[PDB]
Amino acid sequence: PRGSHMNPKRIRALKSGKQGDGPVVYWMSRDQRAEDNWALLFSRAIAKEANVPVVVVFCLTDEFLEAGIRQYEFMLKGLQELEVSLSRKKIPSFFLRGDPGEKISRFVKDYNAGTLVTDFSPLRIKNQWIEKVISGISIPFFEVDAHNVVPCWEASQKHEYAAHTFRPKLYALLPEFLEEFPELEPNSVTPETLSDVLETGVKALLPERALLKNKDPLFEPWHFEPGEKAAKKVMESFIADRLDSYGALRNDPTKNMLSNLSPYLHFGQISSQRVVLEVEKAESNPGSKKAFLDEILIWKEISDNFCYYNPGYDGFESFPSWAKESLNAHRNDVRSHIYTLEEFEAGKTHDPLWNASQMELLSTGKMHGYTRMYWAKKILEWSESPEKALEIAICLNDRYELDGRDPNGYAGIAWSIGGVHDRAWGEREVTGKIRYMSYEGCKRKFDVKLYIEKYS
DNA sequence: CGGCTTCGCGCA
DNA sequence: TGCGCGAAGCCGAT
Ligand SMILES: Cc1cc2nc3c(=O)[nH]c(=O)nc-3n(C[C@H](O)[C@H](O)[C@H](O)COP(=O)(O)OP(=O)(O)OC[C@H]3O[C@@H](n4cnc5c(N)ncnc54)[C@H](O)[C@@H]3O)c2cc1C
Repeated sequence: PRGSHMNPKRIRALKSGKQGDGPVVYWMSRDQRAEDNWALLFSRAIAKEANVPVVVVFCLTDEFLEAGIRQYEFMLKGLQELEVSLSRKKIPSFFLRGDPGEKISRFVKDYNAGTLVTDFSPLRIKNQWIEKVISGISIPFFEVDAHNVVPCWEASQKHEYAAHTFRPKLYALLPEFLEEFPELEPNSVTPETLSDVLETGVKALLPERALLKNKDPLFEPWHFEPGEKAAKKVMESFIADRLDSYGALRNDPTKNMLSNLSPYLHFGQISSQRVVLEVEKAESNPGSKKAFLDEILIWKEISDNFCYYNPGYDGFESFPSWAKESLNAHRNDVRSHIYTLEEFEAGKTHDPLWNASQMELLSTGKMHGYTRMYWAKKILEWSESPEKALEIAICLNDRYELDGRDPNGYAGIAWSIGGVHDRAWGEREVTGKIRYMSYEGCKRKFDVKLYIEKYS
């Protein structure tokens, strides 16, 4: 579909048909940004070829009721800033509400759209909406991978067992797909309220807030400022101040040495490809360079690979054969402690470091990367069944994490609980052959006591 | 056969 | 803290 600085492998056809004489419509779902957006850039390319400007649509689904205010305000505030950035380029953004399978298909008919383009997401709920709107339209369906540097259907054609088998595949395609983003061209001709949906939603999830003893909200919303502009400042501060000391302090939660990009990376408010471009050109510690790149290239995009080829990514069936047999044998093992969902949620466990890990999650909305494994592995060790452990982990992850409901989370949880993209270890009770993490192991690697006192 | 993200453990 | 080893199952280059 035309284009010079345009790789056709980033885009794939989902439904062929006659191209309508109306404007092309971009169904923004996962990448909520104007700059460095392949799906938006590709929508403008066909816009110029057909001499019809691009319009952007968005559907607000009730999946927000499953999460909390922290993710709702972080997402709506970025959309208000996005609405004014697209308006400066003469690109109108339309914010629908309801079922995407019935609202997107309808909006195509009333607006008489000429071409429909959407972003890529390996989640189950994304494929269900696509199959419904396909059966209700006749204009094309082009799906562009604007999140990953290398498209998911191009990086690997099967479920990759681990990273050492996926690392060479990704790095070999890097010189072809790691490129610079062309500038978003504004529209030639020009031819639902964000302020009201925010206040309507907030009053809905108000009773479901996470409160303290004195009816005080636990969440602290001054840690991460949402938006595209604020996301860029986070990257520049990470590269200039934290990139050098990443490789040595990436596993220490007492020091804020992480990029803190996951909330912006999940909602699409910042492009991972842009971060790699700025990182690759940066002159920093080579050890820290590869360590950060492997996290945002190999492990970030294997999560999409795991959720794209395994529909049951959040279930016990996606676990490898060795892990399923080990956990099935240890189902009758007596657990040293048994905690329900309410006790895990409120930090009512005998482990102060697990409670501190939960306390950081409740207050800041972003647990440290290293403590997320201990927070997840101890859940399996202190649960009725491996299914109940997976139930609690996903529920507590998708509810309070600013980067929840992401393939990065489902793959990360399956690694800690089901050994996905991992190997077997010493045989233990309850845990089985799954990788084991202990309190004493954490004490020798970082100052645990400093982590506890910070979060009570 | 070699080697696996992030494991624990003994010992400078 | 930093290093080498242990315990475990299996992909994939041959
Ligand atoms: C049990 C568990 C649950 C997780 N839940 C989520 C989640 O809900 N949402 C989420 O985005 N990630 C999740 N992670 C993955 C990882 O912990 C986070 O991406 C990271 O901690 C976010 O902090 P950061 O961006 O500052 O880390 P950084 O060190 O700055 O990481 C840079 C980027 O690399 C990617 N990345 C980092 N660590 C991992 C990892 N272990 N696996 C895959 N990609 C990674 C992310 O895109 C991240 O933004 C989870 C991991 C585990 C083990």
